[PDB]
Amino acid sequence: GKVIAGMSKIYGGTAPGNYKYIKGTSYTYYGESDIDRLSRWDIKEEIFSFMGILYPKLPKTPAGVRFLDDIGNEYTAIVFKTEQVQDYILINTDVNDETYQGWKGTTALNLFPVMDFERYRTRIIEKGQMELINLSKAEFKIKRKADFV
Amino acid sequence: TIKNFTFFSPNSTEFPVGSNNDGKLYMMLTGMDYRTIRRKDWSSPLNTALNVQYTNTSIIAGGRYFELLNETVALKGDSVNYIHANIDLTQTANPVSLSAETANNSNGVDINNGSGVLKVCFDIVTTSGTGVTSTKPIVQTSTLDSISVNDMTVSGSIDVPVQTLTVEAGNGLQLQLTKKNNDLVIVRFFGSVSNIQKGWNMSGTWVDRPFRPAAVQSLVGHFAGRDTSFHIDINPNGSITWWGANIDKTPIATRGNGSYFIK
Amino acid sequence: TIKNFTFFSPNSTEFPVGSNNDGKLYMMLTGMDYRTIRRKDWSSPLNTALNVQYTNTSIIAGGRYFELLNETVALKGDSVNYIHANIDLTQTANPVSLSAETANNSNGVDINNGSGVLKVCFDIVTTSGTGVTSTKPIVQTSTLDSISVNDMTVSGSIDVPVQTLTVEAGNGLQLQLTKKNNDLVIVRFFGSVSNIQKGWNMSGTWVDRPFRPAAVQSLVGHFAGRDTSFHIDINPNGSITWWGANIDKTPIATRGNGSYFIK
Amino acid sequence: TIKNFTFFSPNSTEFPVGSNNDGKLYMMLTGMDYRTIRRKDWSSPLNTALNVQYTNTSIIAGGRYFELLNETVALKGDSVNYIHANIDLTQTANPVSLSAETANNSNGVDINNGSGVLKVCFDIVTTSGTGVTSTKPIVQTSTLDSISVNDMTVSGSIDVPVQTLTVEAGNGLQLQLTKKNNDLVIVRFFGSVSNIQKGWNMSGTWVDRPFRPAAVQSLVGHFAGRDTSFHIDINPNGSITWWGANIDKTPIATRGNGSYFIK
Repeated sequence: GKVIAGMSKIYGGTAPGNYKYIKGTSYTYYGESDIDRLSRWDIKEEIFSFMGILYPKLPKTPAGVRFLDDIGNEYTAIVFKTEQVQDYILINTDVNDETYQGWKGTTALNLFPVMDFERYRTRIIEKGQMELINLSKAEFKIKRKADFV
Repeated sequence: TIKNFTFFSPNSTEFPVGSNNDGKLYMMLTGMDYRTIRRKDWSSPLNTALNVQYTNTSIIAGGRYFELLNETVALKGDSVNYIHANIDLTQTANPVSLSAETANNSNGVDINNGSGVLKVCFDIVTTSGTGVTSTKPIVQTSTLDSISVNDMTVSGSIDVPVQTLTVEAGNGLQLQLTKKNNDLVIVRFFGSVSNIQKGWNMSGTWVDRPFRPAAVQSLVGHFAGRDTSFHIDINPNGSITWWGANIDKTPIATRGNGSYFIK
Repeated sequence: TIKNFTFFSPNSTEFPVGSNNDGKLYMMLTGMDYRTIRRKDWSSPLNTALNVQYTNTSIIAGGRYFELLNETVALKGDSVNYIHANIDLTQTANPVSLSAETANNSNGVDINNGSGVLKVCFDIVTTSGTGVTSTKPIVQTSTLDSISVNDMTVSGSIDVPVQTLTVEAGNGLQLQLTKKNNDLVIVRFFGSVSNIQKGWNMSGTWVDRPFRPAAVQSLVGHFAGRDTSFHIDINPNGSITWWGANIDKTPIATRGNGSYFIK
Repeated sequence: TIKNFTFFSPNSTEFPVGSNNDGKLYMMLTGMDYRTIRRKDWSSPLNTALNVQYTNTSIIAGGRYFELLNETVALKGDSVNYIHANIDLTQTANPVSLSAETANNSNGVDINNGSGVLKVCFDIVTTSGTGVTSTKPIVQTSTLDSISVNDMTVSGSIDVPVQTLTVEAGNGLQLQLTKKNNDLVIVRFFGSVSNIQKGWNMSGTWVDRPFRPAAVQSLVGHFAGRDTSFHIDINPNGSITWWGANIDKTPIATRGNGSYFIK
């Protein structure tokens, strides 16, 4: 948020600065140092399957996605611990043709046995947010059901 | 790069202080981490059925101050509910949300420096089928480096560094030392002493350097099932000097407790 | 309803912080209630006749910070003057005033949540008929829940919990146990022992659970007016075993101090 | 004059709060002086040869908050460097600057009230010819008046006030008393007692008032080189009453340790 004289917490004007306690206008914090760290993959309605293209950061460190509910608790997580940095991990949660494959160059590797089976509790994603574990970039395509249209 | 905050801004644009910057500041002042809170009930919370209403309760979680004004939270029947303060900075309209949970799901997420949702338990509500039975609040941890205090009042207990050592003095003597706060030591006598004279040193092992006192401590003991006693001299160099009656080949059981100061 | 204070305002209007909200925030950090203060004399106050001039003193009362810069308080002669900081928020232009009173009239009024004048004593100034004879500051109380600290320097005294127990051990033996910090116990022997044998359990009351040690403790005692001694074992189950010589019908006085650790 | 700060300005001019005014407040809340700091490493500082880069370290020096974000400090080859935080308020653009010095040059200059540059050490860096060997941070002192706490955990040591006394009880008996925290006293027996009967008060000096107990303390001692024992009753009036066997003209060496509580 923008910095305003009298409204924001700053020691301005006459030395050695001054911030006044008013009623309603008083002092409101401008923002946060390094606000670029905050990112939210918002989930507003219940989704049933997805096709994510995950680009990993560090090798040998579990890389993938984790899902949190409305109270900040993890319910499921698709995460993989590979030996080398994959160019991308192509994941499809579709039941009919489930795919968990890693790509390096022109070579396709099945990443299913390397995956953490304990964290992946459900496929059904609930209302909340999604976090990126050891990922530099991610591209998601979400498919959500409607009974009558 | 140095980011200054509690300083004068000439053109009223110089040192803008953010909520995370003040958040980090407030944490360091009280001495708290992302796993503990600062909670105060200005007015006692009301319990109606399987619900708990916080009439007026202020909470400082992760250095962020917020007030609960008549905020009611639903509870689970016949269960131990762990009330959590949930902070999500991405939810710019309403960052703080409350939740009654099955277990203490405190994460300790660094919201001020990094991303994520911070969860921290502050109250433990025990319920029945109808309403609330008992309420126990979470402890407020004050992590500090050094204290220069005049007076102190403790309602519970103080945990001091405890060190234990078992020295086989010799001639049939065993000493069980228990050093607390690196000062007070209570020595327990064990075994059965045989073949020793008055004023003579002990044949076996010597007392280790951390358990050695500043001056020669005369520790009194007793012979089990008798009306005769003894005393040993633990010299500052670690040596143990016998000062009881002369003991012949027959071994007599030695028991007793003797306390001394190191400093 | 939840009120959010230490959070960013996207349109610079969402989260305004009031003086009472910061007052409550500052109290919770330092661990102060409405019956104490935070006080610092940056420069020494000056006494002139029956007056005290606070040259440069900072005070925090009810989480509210204010400075006393060349502020003189008139005193009563040949009296003990209790100097109070009085906060009345309805007095918009001058909310703080100082008074010299005949008694400590601290009222603990919650000025951040409700109405009323907060009165808090911070100094005690004793006078003669002509001027100040002595000054004593009021103690600054830091109320905390739990402390994890490396080292501490105490100039006064630490008050730890104390529990006492009198045990009629049997055979005429009496133990008076004093436990401090729920750990260190000093046993004082009383009474007179008769009709007991070595290795035999004493015929009376066992030691109560809060005084029972983790391991067997041998405590040396002495027979009054004699050159003879005994010892007893306080077993972890609470039972007491006699380890002196066998005693006949005639009672012998038992005295002495013995120490042990419960933990 | 009274300068009010945590209050309202209805005309938006009445009570303005500056950097020094808040700086003084923060110091009082945490209990720090101009010689100590509040430091927290959110991410460990990197060491590249004779240089130290502070990735993310927040510091509160003289009540003034600042963050070090990837700030590198130049180091001296094969020397014990002292990293100082230098605050010069005259430098409106850059008040805080860092320096690695030969010795600890903490000045403790009052910047919030008076003029000057505040220098304070926070980290000690031991280096070799190539790079950093070891790092030790300066202790964060928390000066407090009184603490009302529930539970405490000490990793180092508590320094309680110690008092020594050497009272010549008489008849040839010497006592070495050591009182810590005005409660626990360990009496050390010395000398050689002669010409005394059972239940008779000892001829020499009486126990001083700060060492006198609340009740009569029975303390057991031992005769060096023998299997005979004794006990002395230290009554609340300071009088030492002998309670061993009747001793003639020949003096026998008395040694032993006895613990008792005053309170």
